[PDB]
Amino acid sequence: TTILAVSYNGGVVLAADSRTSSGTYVVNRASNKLTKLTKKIYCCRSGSAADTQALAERVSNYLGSYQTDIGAGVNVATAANLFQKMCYMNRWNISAGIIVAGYDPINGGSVYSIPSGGSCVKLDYALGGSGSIFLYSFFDANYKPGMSKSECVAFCQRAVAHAYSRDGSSGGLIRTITLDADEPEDQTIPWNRSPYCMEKDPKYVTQATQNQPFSSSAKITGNRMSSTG
Amino acid sequence: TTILAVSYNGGVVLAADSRTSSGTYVVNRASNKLTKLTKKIYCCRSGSAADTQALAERVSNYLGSYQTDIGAGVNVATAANLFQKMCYMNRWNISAGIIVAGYDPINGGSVYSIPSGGSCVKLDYALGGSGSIFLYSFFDANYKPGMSKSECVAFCQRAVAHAYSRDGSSGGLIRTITLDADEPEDQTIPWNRSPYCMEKDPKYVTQATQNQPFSSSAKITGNRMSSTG
Amino acid sequence: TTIVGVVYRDGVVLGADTRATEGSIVADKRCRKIHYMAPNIMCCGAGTSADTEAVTNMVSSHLALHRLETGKQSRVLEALTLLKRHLYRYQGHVSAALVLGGVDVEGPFLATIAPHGSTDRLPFVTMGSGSIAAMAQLEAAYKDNMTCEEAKELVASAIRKGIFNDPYSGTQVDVCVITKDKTELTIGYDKPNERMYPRQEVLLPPGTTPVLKEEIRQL
Amino acid sequence: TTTLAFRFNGGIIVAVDSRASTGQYIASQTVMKVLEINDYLLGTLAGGAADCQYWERVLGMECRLWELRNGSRITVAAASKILANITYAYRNHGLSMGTMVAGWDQFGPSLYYVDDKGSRVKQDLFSVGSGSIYAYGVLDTGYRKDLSVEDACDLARRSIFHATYRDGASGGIVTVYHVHEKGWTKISRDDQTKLYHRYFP
Amino acid sequence: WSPYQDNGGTTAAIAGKDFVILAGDTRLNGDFCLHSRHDQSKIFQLTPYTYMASNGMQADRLQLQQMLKYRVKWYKYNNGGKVPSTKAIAQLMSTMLYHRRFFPYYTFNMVVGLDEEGHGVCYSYDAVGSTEPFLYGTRGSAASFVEPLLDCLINRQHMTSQAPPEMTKEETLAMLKNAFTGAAERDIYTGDSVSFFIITKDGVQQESFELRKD
Amino acid sequence: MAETAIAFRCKDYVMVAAAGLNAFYYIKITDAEDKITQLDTHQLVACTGENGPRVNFTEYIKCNLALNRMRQHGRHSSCESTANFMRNCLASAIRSREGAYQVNCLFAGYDTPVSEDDDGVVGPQLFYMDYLGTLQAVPYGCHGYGACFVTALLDRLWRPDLSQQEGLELMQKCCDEVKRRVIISNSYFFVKAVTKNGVEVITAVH
Amino acid sequence: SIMAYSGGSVMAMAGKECFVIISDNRLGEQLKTISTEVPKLHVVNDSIVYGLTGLRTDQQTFANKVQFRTEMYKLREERDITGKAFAAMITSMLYEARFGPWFVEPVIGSIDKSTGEVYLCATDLIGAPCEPEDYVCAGTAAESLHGMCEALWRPGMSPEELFEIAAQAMLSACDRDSLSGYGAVAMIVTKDKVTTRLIKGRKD
Amino acid sequence: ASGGSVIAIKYKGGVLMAADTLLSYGSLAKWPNIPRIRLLGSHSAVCATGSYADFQMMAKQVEDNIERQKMYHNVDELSPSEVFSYLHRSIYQKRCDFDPCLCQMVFIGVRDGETFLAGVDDVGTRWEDDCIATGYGAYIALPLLRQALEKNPDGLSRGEAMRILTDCLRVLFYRECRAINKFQVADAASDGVRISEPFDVETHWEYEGYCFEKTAII
Amino acid sequence: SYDRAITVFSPDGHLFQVEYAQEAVKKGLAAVGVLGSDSVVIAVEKKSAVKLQDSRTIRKIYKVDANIYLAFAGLSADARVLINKAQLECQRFSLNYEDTMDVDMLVRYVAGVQQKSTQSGGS
Ligand SMILES: Cc1nc(C)c(C(=O)Nc2ccc(F)c(-c3nc4ncc(-c5ncccc5C)cn4n3)c2)o1
Ligand SMILES: *[B]([O])([O])[C]([C][C]([C])[C])[N]C(=O)[C]([C]C1=[C][C]=[C][C]=[C]1)[N]C(=O)C1=[C]N=[C][C]=N1
Ligand SMILES: *[B]([O])([O])[C]([C][C]([C])[C])[N]C(=O)[C]([C]C1=[C][C]=[C][C]=[C]1)[N]C(=O)C1=[C]N=[C][C]=N1
Ligand SMILES: *[B]([O])([O])[C]([C][C]([C])[C])[N]C(=O)[C]([C]C1=[C][C]=[C][C]=[C]1)[N]C(=O)C1=[C]N=[C][C]=N1
Ligand SMILES: *[B]([O])([O])[C]([C][C]([C])[C])[N]C(=O)[C]([C]C1=[C][C]=[C][C]=[C]1)[N]C(=O)C1=[C]N=[C][C]=N1
Repeated sequence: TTILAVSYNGGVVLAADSRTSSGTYVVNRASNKLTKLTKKIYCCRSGSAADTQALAERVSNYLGSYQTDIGAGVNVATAANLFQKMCYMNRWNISAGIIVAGYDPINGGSVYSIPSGGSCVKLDYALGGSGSIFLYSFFDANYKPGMSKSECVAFCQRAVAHAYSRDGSSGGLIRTITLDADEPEDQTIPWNRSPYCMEKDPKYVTQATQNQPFSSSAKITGNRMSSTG
Repeated sequence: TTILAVSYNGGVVLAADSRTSSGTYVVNRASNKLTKLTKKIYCCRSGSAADTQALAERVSNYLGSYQTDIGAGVNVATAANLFQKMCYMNRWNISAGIIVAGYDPINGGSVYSIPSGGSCVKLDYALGGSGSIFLYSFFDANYKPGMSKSECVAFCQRAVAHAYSRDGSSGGLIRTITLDADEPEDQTIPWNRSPYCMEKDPKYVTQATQNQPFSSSAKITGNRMSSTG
Repeated sequence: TTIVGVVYRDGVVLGADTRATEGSIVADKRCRKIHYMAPNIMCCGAGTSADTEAVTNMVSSHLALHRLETGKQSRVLEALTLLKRHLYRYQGHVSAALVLGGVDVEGPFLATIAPHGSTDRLPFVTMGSGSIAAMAQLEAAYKDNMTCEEAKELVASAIRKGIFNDPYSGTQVDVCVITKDKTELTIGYDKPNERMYPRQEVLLPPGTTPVLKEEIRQL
Repeated sequence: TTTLAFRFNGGIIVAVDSRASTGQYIASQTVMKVLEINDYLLGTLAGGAADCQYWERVLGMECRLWELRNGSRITVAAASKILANITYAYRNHGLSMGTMVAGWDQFGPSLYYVDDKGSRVKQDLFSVGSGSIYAYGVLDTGYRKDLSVEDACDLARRSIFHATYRDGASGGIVTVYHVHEKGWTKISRDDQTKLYHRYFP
Repeated sequence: WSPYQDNGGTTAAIAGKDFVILAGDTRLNGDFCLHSRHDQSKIFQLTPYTYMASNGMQADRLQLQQMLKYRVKWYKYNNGGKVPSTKAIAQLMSTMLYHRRFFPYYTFNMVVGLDEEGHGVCYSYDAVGSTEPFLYGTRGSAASFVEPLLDCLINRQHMTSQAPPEMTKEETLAMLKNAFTGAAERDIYTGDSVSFFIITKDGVQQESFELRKD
Repeated sequence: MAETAIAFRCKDYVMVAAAGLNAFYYIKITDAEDKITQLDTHQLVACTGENGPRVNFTEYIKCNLALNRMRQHGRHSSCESTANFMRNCLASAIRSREGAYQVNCLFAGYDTPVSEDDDGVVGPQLFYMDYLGTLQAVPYGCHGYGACFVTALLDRLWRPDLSQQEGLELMQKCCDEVKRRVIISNSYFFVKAVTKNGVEVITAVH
Repeated sequence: SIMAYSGGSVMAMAGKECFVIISDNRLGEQLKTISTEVPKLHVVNDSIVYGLTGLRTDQQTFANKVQFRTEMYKLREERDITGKAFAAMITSMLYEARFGPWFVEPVIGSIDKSTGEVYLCATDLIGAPCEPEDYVCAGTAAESLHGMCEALWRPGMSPEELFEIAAQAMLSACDRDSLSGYGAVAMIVTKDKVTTRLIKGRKD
Repeated sequence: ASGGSVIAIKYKGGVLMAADTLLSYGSLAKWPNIPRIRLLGSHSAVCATGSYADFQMMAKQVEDNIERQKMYHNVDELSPSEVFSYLHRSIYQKRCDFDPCLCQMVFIGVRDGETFLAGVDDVGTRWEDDCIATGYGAYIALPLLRQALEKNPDGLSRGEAMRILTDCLRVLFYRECRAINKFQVADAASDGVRISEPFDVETHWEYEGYCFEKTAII
Repeated sequence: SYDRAITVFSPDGHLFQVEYAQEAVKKGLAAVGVLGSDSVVIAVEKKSAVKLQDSRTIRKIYKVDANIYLAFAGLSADARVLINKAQLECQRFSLNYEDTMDVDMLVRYVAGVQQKSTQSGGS
C-alpha cells in the first residue's frame, strides 16, 4: 500500500494504489483505499484491511450524524479528531495508518496524517503505507510546493508509480481524486498507461552480464544466449 | 550507512557516508567505508564494522600476493570472487554488504554488488546499506546513464546527501573517490557544505501548525509562540 | 569505565579512572587501567579485569619478543593488529574495550579497538561505560595542535564527566602522556573526591574477642 | 523456621525458633513465631511472614467477635475451621503459611495444623517448617504420653535446638510455652548459643 | 516496558532513650544515569512525633506517602483531633502493604517514631508488610553494609568487655555519620548528601551532611 | 535419595547401614539387595543412588584397589588414599562427556599398621562424600530422605566411647525412625561393621 | 547458585608489618550443615597463606592442582615461591579454564620475609587480578564484609589490634548470613611468627 | 512518531528549554517541521521525549484543566508547581491502569519570581533541579549542563546560559542519530513563556584527523 | 425494583405494620411450651379433626436442627419461608464452624430475619 495526499491552493489531491495482498498473494488487484467520509472529506487507508474499514465507516456515521444536527458543513479538523480518538484507544489491537485530507470553506485544503501510533499531524503533504519509504527522497528532490490542480494530479500519479515499481506490497491501478470547491473529480489510470514502469525504463534494457560464456580471456562480453555460441 | 558506486565511461565513482553508530549513539562520525584493496580496486563497506573489516583485509592480502606472483594487474572480477567466496561460507556468522567497484585495463570500469546473502551481481550502478532504500526511487527519476567524471562526482554527492537526510543510521561526511586510468582522486565534503539538507530546504521552513491558540473559531491561524498572544 | 585519549601537537595523552566494581559494590578504588605495551605504546582498558589484563600481557610480550628479532622500535600499527585479531577470533567473548595510543616514526597514533574486533583511528576516542559523558566534553573543547598542558587538562576534565556522572567510574584520574622521546605517567593528577569526614576509628583493645585455642609457631 | 508443638498428659507445649531469613540473608533474629490468639488459644507461624501475621490477626478478630455475640469462649475445633475456610478460599492465590492452633476448650486440649492449601489435621504431635525434619527424629525417639511438665519442657527445648543447629533457616531464641487448663504461660526464653554450652559442656 | 524500577538510596535510623536519629541520603538515579542529587522525597513526616522513611522505587514511594497522609487525617477528624501514636501508624502501614499484595509497591519502608512512654522505636517492613519493633534499622541498596555495622556497635556482642553508658543524641549522630561515609565509599547507588532528622519531644531539629559526589 | 545410608564411627568400630530397597518409580523390585560394597578386607563403601551408576562406579573402584595390590605385592593402602582416589573419579566426571555419577556414598574403614615402620593412623576412618566430589571426614554421615531425621538423632545420642552393643542399640533406633516418618518403605537395612579383625555382617539389627 | 552451594566466607586485612586471614567453619548443601569444623585456609610456606571459597568440589580439586604446582616449583627452582609469583601463577590457572571455569574465588595473602611488605590479591572465578592495599574478602557473606571492613580499617595497625578488627568483622557479618557462621578460624602472621587462633562464634 | 532529547536550565531570572523540531519514526525522520514546545496557560511550558501520541493526548488534557478552572470560577490561574502536580498524578494513574504515557517530559514555568523546573517519567518519577535533560541528552548534554551551574554558584545570566545550551545542542547533533540541526528555545521569564523561531548551530567538520588517508583501513 | 417504605412510624411512635402483624398472630392457632429440668415440651392446636385430612399424619412442629425444633403461630405460609431460612442457616453454621449450633444462636438469627423484614422497602 502506497498512499499520499498533497495540498495545492484550492484543495487537496488524494492518491493511492489498488492492491490488498495476503502476505505474498494478490487477493485483490482493484482495491479502493480512498474512503468517503463526507462529500468533501476523504481518507486514505493503509494497514489492516478490516481494522481500517471498521474505523472508516464508524467515523463516517458519527460525522454524518453531526452534519445533520449542526445544519452546516463539517470541518476537516473535526473528522481528523475522530480518527485520532479511535486510533489511540485501540492502538494495541488494530493496525491503522490513516491520511485524512479534505476541503472546508473555512480553512481551505487540509491534510492530516495519523500514523499507527495514533498521533495527529497537520501537513502540507503526507505519506503513508509500506511503500511510502521510497517517496521521502523522491519528494525531497522533485517536489516544489505551490503547484496547480492539473500539476498535482500528474505529480501524484507519477509519485505513486515510482513507489509501486520498487515495492512488492503495492501495485495495480492508481486511484486519485481531488477535493476542492468544485465537484470531487476522480481518476483511475491503469498499469499499462502508468507514467512510470521499470520494464520500459530504457536503462534496465541491458541484462546484467551474469552468465558468461566459457572463454580464454577475462574480457567480459555479455551473457550466453545460445548453446552453440 | 549509505554506500553506492556508479560507472561512467572512464571508470567508477565510489561514494559513502562517514558514521559508525552503536544502535543509537554515534561512536564515530568520521568513518571511512571506502577500503583500498589494490591501487585501482576499492570496496564499499556496510553492515558489521568488525566482520567487514576482517574480510576486507583478508581479501587485500590474497589480492596483493596474487599480483606479485602474476606480475601484472589485477582484474576487478578477480577481487569480486574473493568476497563472494568468503561472504558465502560465512553467511550465517557475519553481517556483510559489500559493493566492489574498480578499474582494470581489460574491462574498464566494473561494479559488483555483493549483498548479505552472498550473491554476486555485476551492475552499472549499485546501492547498499540501510540508507539505500531511499535511493531507488531517486535513481529511477533523476539518474541518466552516460555521465562524465565531473557529473558523476556531483551526482553521487547529491545522492548520498538525500540518503542521510532521512536515514537516522547514516550521516556525517561524504567520502567519494574516482577510480579510472588516471591517479585515484578522493574528495571529502563536510556536512555544512553538503549539496542537500532539510534544515535549509525552503519548504520545511514553515512549522506545522500543531499548537493552536485557544480561540473562538475553527480558523487555523498558526502556532502559539508567546504566552500573551 | 571512562578511558579516553587525545592527540595533541607531539604525541598522545591517555586517560582513565580507577574504580573497579564487582556487581554494584566497589571492589577496588585504586585499580590501574593504563597498561604497558612498549616504551612508546600504552593501552587503556575497559570491560573485565581478567580479559583486559590477559589480552594486554600476551601482546606486550609478543611485541617485546618481536623487538629482539627486528632490533627496531615497535610500530603502533602492529600493536593494533595483534589486538584486533585476538578480539575477533573469540567473537566478542573476550569482553575488553581498548584505547591504544603511541608514537612512531610516522607521528602519533591514537586508535580504539571494540570488543568485537573493529578499529577506529581518530584524533580523540572514549571507551568504557562513561564514554558517552566523556565524549561530550571532548566534542565541546577539542582543537587541533594543542599544547601538552592544554591536552592534559582536557583529558582530566573529561574523566571527571565520568567520575561525577557514571556510577561505574570514579575516585581518581590517571593520565599518561606519550611523547616521541619520553613517557610520563601520573596517577594522582586530579583527585577531586577527597576524604570528607575522616574516620572515628572505633578502638577495640587487644584481647576482647573470645578465643578458644591458639597455636604460636616461631620462625 | 522450625516450629513444633505436642500434646501430652498435662496439656500442650509449644516450642519455636525466632529467625526470619530472605534466602541467604538473615532479616531479623527476634521474630515472635507464636501469635497468642487470646488468653486460652495459641497460633504459630511458618512460611511467609506477612501471610501468617495477617491471617492470624484476622483469626484473632473472629475469635473476639465470637465472644461478643455468643457470650462464651470459642472452641479450638471452631477456631481452626475459621482459619481453614479462609485458607482454602485462597488456595490459588499463592499463599505460603503453615500454622498450628493449640488451646484448652471445654473438651480438653486439641492440637491442629492448617496448610496454605486448606488442610486441617488432628494429631498429638507435630513439627513444622524447613528444619522440621531435624526436629522429628529427636522428638519421636523421646516422646511418650505421660511425660512430666518439666521433662516435656526439656524435650521441646532440646528438640528445637538440634534443628536450629543443623538448618540454615532456623535459629535464634528458643521460646517454650505451656497450655494448661487455665490458659498459657511463657515457660522460658533463651538464646541458642547459651543453650549449646548447657547441652554439650 | 517494565513498571518497576529501583531508584537507589538508603535510609538508616538509630533510636535512643528519648529520641530517634533518622537519616537518608539525597540521591535519585534511574537506569544508568543520575536524575538528581537533592530529592527530599525519601523521608516523609506523618505526625509531629512519627515519620516514615522509605526507599526503592520513587514513583510508588510518593503514592504510599499520600495514602498514609490522609488515613492519619481521617484518624484526626474521627477522634476529636487526637494525633495517632507510632504504634497506630505502624500497624496502619502493616495492613496497607498487605491490601496491595498482588500488585504491590516496590517500596521498603521504615516507620520511625516515639513511644507513648517517650522511648524511640523504629520498625521495618518487607514489600508485603512484615513488621517488628526494634531499636534500629537500615534499608536501601547499602543495607548489607550498615545493618551488620549497627549489629557490632549497638548490641555490643562478641566483645568481652563491660557495657558503655547510654548513648546521647550527639554520640549517636557521630556514629551514624560513620556509616554513610562508609556507604558512600563502597556503594555506587548511594551518597550525595545525607539529611539527619532528630525527633525529640520538644519538636524536631534538622541537619545536613556532605558525602562523596561520585 | 529414596534409600538411606547411615554410618557412625566410634572408638574401635564403624557401623554402616544401607536400606536394600530397589524400586521402579513406585514398584518394589527387591527388599534385600546389598548396597554396602566390600572393597578391601578392612574397607567398605555404602553407595546410594539408582542401580545403574552405583554398580559401575563401585566395580571401577574395587577392581583398581585390587590392581594396586597386584602391582604393589599385596600391600593394602590407607583409607585416606582410597577416599581421595574415589573423589577424583567424582570430580573428573562432572566435567566430562558421559556426565556425573549420581551416587552418594559413605566411605568407612579401619587403619592397621602394615609394618613396624608405619606410624600412621591406628583408629577408625569415616568419610562423607557426594555426587559432585565433596569429601569430608566426619564423626557420622547420612544420605537419603531420612538423613535429616537421623543426623539430628545422632546429634542427641552419639558418644565417642560407645561400645559394640551400645552402638548396636543406637543403630536400631536409627532404623526405627526411618520406618516411622519416611513415606518410602525401608524395611531391611543391612547393618555391617568394620573392626580391627575386618568386616562383619551384623544379623541382629535389620 | 553454584557459587553459594557450599557456603563459607574468607577475608584478609593488611596491617603495618603483618596481615590476617580468617575463614568460617561451615560446609553445607544450600540449607543443611554437613560439617561444623572445616576451615577454608591453606598454607604453602611461612609467608603465603591463601583461602578458597565457592563450590567445595572445586575447593579441593583446585587446591590439589595448586599443591601439585607449588611443590613442582620448589623442585625446579631451588627456592620457596614468593607472593607476587604465587598470585600471578594461579591467576593464569583460572584463565586457562575460562569457558569451563572453576567455581573458586581464591583470597591470597602474602608477605616478604626480608622486606616486610604485605601483598593481598582476590581474583574472581575467571581470574581477574585485583590487589587492594587495605583488605580483600570473598564468599557468601562478601557483601556484608565490605561494610564491616571499610568502616573499621586504618593503615597503621599492630598485629594484636588488627586481629580484633578482623574477628569482629567476620562474626558480625556471619550473624546476618545464613550460609556462613559456626565460629571462625583466623591466622595472624608477621615477619617473625605465625599464630593461628580459633574464635568463639554462634552455633546457629 | 517519536520525539528526541530535550534539555533545560535555569538562569538568573527565568528558565530556558530547548528541543529539536524533529519527529522520527524508528530510524526514519518523517517530519522536520513540527513544534514540540507546548506552553501551558500563561506562565508555563512542557516538552516531551518519547511517544508523540501520548504527549498529544496528555497535553490536551492538562491544557483543558488550566482554562476551565480559570474560566468557570473566580479563581487565579494555576501556578507551575500545581499544574506539574496534575501532570504527575495523571501519568501515575495511567500506569496503574496498565496503559501508561510512555515518554519522559521536561516542565518549565515562572510565576512572578518563583522559577520552576522539573521533569516526569512514564512510571511516575519526578525530580526538581536546575538542569533537566531527557532522552540521550541526559547522557550527552546533561554533564555539560552540570559543570556550568557549579562553576558559579551565584547563578548563570541569560547570556551565558544561552552559550552552554548551544554548546550542548551542538554535541547532540554530533552524537545522537535521531536528531537534526533545527532547534527551538523556550524562554519562561517574568513576562511569560516565549518560544523562539527555529535556528541552527555552527558545526565544525574540518579536523585534520578526519581526512581520507588517516581514517583509511588499507 | 419496588422498594417503597411500608413499615413507617405513627404519630404516636408506633409501627402500624408491626402492630397489624401481631393481630395476624392473635388469630393464629395457640401453641404452648413449658420448660422442665430434663425435658422440653411444646404443644400446638392442630386446627381440627377434619376426617378429610390424610391418614398420613401431618406434623405441625417442624424440625430445624438435630436438637432444636420449632413451633409457630400466625400465617402458615410465612412461617414455612422463615424456617427454610433457619434450616439453611444451620447448614451454613456446620460448614464454617464444625459445631452443633446452640439454641440461643438460632433464635438470634430468626429474630434477625423478623427485624430485617420490618425495615425494608416493599416488605
Ligand atoms: C504437618 C507438617 N509437617 C511438615 C514437615 C510441615 C511443613 O513443613 N509445613 C510447611 C507449610 C508451609 C510452609 F510455608 C512451610 C515453610 N517453612 C519454611 N521455613 C523456611 C523457608 C525458607 N526460609 C528461608 C529461605 C528459603 C526458604 C525456602 C521456607 N519455609 N516453608 C512449611 O507441616
Ligand atoms: B496495503 O497493502 O497496506 C493494504 C491496505 C488496506 C487498508 C487496503 N493492506 C493489505 O494489503 C493487507 C495486508 C497488509 C500488507 C502490508 C501491511 C499491512 C497489511 N491485506 C489484508 O489485510 C487482507 C489479507 N487477506 C485478506 C483480506 N485482507
Ligand atoms: B553502517 O552504519 O551500516 C556501518 C558500516 C560499517 C561497515 C562501517 N555499520 C555500523 O554503523 C555498525 C552498526 C550497524 C548499523 C546498521 C546496520 C548494521 C550495523 N557499527 C558497529 O558495528 C559498531 C558499533 N559499536 C562499536 C563499533 N562498531
Ligand atoms: B570500568 O568500570 O572502570 C571497569 C574496567 C576495568 C576494571 C577492567 N569495569 C569494572 O569495574 C568491571 C565490571 C564491569 C562494569 C561495567 C561494565 C563492564 C564490566 N569489574 C571487574 O571486572 C572486576 C571485578 N572484580 C574485581 C576487579 N575487577
Ligand atoms: B521461617 O523461616 O519460615 C519464617 C517464619 C516467619 C513467621 C518469620 N519465614 C521466613 O523467614 C520467610 C521465608 C520465606 C518463605 C516463603 C517464601 C518467602 C520467604 N521470610 C519472610 O517472609 C520475610 C521476608 N522479609 C522480611 C522478613 N521475613
